Amino acid sequence: KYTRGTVTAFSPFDARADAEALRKAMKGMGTDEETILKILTSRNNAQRQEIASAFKTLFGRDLVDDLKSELTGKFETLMVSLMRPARIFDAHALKHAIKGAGTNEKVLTEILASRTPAEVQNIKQVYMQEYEANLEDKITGETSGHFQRLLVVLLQANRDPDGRVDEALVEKDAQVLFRAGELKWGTDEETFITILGTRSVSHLRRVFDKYMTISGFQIEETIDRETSGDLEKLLLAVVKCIRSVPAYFAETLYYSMKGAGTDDDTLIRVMVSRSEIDLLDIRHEFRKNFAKSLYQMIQKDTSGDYRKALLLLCGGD
Ligand SMILES: [Zn+2]
Ligand SMILES: [Zn+2]
Repeated sequence: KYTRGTVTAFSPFDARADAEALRKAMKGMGTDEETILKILTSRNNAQRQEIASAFKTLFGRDLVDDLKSELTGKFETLMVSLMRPARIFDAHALKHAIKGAGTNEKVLTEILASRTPAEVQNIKQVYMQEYEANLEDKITGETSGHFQRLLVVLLQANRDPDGRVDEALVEKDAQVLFRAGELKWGTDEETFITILGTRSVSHLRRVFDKYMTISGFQIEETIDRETSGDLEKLLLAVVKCIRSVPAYFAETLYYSMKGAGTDDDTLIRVMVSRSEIDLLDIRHEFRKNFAKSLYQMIQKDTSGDYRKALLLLCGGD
């Protein structure tokens, strides 16, 4: 339900003033990252668009082009993302994820498993308007099997809305799932895809709790964390998001920095795409579910301008 983001409109807003600052910072002989990141992070997406607008109206130049022309590395990637209109992010994220050789079966999961129905019907529309193609097809072209079917079920954005309680059905679903969730999720997929894919959230939250009574343990148990295939990966992403989306992203952020190296891509995708929706909740979850500070982690795992930004989007100290 209701959640807080980390980025909220800036006041007193002045696109033009902001536009010249960025220009001044980028123009001339040197590049003043400090100012740029202090501006893009404290200004929300709807404001970066206006800033971008003023920027051109005053200089005949293209703000985003100009940013890509002066910035580099991750700080560049971060900065350019926070600028990407909030309306095409997923569509664009999805395009560069199904484009060319090698398919990001993970970005497809994250997005299609976390976005809302309104948000998804939007993705589909954007993808056509901007790229002039069909997300479904472009999806069914790089996907196959039950994985694809589940991916497609989600794409429809027709999950059953929340409502009264059908105790009968909750027992039915729990059981039905359980059997197939003991067969290592390989026997009769069509049916658990239907249940996990379309039932209301309030309903599934409930099937989860009963299935806990039928098997003696949670459902995320049956599915191997890292191992398994894209389906299990998606089955697991669906369940996580039904329970608590913020919990889902805090876990994704956790694994993004834990271990060998750091999956900066995801870190950048998560931190941005959530900045104005639930990042402030994700932050609270992280701690509660990991006995560790999300901020301090980003703090101790990155550096430079790249870091200064992130830590702000993270909510500062
Ligand atoms: Zn691109
Ligand atoms: Zn708390």
